[PDB]
Amino acid sequence: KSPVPGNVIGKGGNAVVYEDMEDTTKVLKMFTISQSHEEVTSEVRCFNQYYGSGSAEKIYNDNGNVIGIRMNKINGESLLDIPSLPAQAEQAIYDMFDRLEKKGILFVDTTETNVLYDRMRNEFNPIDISSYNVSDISWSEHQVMQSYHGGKLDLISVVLSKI
Amino acid sequence: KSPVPGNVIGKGGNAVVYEDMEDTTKVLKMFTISQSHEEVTSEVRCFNQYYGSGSAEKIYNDNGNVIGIRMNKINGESLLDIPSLPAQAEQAIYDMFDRLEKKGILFVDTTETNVLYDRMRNEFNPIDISSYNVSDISWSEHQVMQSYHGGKLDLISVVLSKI
Repeated sequence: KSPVPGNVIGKGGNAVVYEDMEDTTKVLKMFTISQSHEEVTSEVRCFNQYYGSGSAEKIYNDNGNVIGIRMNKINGESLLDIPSLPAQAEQAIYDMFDRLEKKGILFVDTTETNVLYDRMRNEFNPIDISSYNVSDISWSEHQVMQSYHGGKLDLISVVLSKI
Repeated sequence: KSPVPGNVIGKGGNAVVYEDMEDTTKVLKMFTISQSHEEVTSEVRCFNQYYGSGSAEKIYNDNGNVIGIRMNKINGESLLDIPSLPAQAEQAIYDMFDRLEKKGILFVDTTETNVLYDRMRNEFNPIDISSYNVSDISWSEHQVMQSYHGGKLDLISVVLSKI
């Protein structure tokens, strides 16, 4: 039943992403510490909403607790390592945001590190997808739109700088 | 009483880090979605354990839930943007790991983007500190040591490459 991790693909403050040795088209995001239900649910939801139903599923242990997420290995190379981009990439980045916005996702982590560019298909693929969330208690609409807009223009400006 | 965010300093899958306009020596890590008690507790613990008691405190809403963390603004420039390092930096990176290991922290996120280098003091300062954790729920000692070691050698090799 268990997941079978291969080499390390990525790292974050809460998980380590390994290859799935059982399936070359998937990766295993294994959490290093217990996550909230809302956060794990949202991560899966957002990923499936962007990449399609079946792109991410929770991984459970025998106790029925969530230990990670099995998700599609995303195509592309890290935008960090791509000093130069073709002109048609401008449209590609707008396309990415358009798609996220239709799904109602207000993409949070707009840093270059969190996006891959597939030069062969001219597409930008976000890696860790999460959304801003309005709560009468933490985030207001205004706060959210302001931060969302700032991040989007930022990532766009980064893309425009590489053309 | 509220936290007063300034400009954006950083972004992640679960939070946005803003300047604290009330205190130049602090930053506000505001979570975009609810976090588990263990994870937020572990984050504050690790941060205080590395940088000293009082380096990080939780920020609460009226419901008594945690909406973010107020923490010391760390000195240094992002290692990503530093193409070249002096020779004495080799010792500095080993110093960082020594210090984390004494405190019992098995630093997880060893990527360059998660570390700052203070060239003036020749020090490496980790940003998002979290530790591997052995659990009957998922991670074995062997799994943990193997991944911990890999990350450490990886970050070290990055540092050595810039010298």
